[PDB]
Amino acid sequence: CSFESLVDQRIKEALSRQEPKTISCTSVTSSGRLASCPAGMVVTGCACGYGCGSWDIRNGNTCHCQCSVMDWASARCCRMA
Amino acid sequence: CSFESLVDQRIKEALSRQEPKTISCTSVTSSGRLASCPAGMVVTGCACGYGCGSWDIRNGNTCHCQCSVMDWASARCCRMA
Amino acid sequence: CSFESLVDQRIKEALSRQEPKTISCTSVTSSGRLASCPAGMVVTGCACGYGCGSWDIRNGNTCHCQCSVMDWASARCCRMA
Ligand SMILES: [Pt+2]
Ligand SMILES: [Pt+2]
Ligand SMILES: [Pt+2]
Repeated sequence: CSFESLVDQRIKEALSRQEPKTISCTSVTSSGRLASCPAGMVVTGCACGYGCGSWDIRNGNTCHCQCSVMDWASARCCRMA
Repeated sequence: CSFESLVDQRIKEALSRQEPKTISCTSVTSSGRLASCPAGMVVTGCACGYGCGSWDIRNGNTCHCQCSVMDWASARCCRMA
Repeated sequence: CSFESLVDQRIKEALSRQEPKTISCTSVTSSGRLASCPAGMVVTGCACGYGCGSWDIRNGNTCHCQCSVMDWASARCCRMA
């Protein structure tokens, strides 16, 4: 019983039924030193062959993987789904 | 002043009342070569003993450290909160 | 066409016009064995020199590369933008 009230509980309806956003991650492995995430995704980490924990991210999407010898690199990607 | 408008001033009032969620991360550390984020959390990266930077993710939430010898693993775990 | 609806045709259509939230990430690199994210960011992982997979995160913001000889260290940092 009130005009500006109906409008509010009306919102606490839709507001309370939009399902909320969440993180989804996936991995991309590639041969060599470079492994890139798809556009629309951030790189949160890199893994690397030869037990190589030295890596660096290039163009904000690619895992450069940086030791004497490198079979494969890998890029963890995340984003809001 | 217009039958709509007042409505938008109502949405765009107590909508600025919404408290935006933020990333919250945490680590999980286990002996051997596996470490899992509790479900509801994604895995963003892994760490391994023996300076082992070769890992891979198994079953969407599990850090698998993968060098020959291996004593602990940690998963880095993030969630919206 | 009916006057509970006139309302949500604004609600469920300023939600879509809103400001959809997004992840951003970035690396911080420092000589030594430590590296720190700025405030407002979660650490999603670390890199190390001499190829370390072994690292841990302290005080919620500091990559501690934890091998023995240690060049440099890296943190990966993320926030909602
Ligand atoms: Pt994607
Ligand atoms: Pt959790
Ligand atoms: Pt920042």
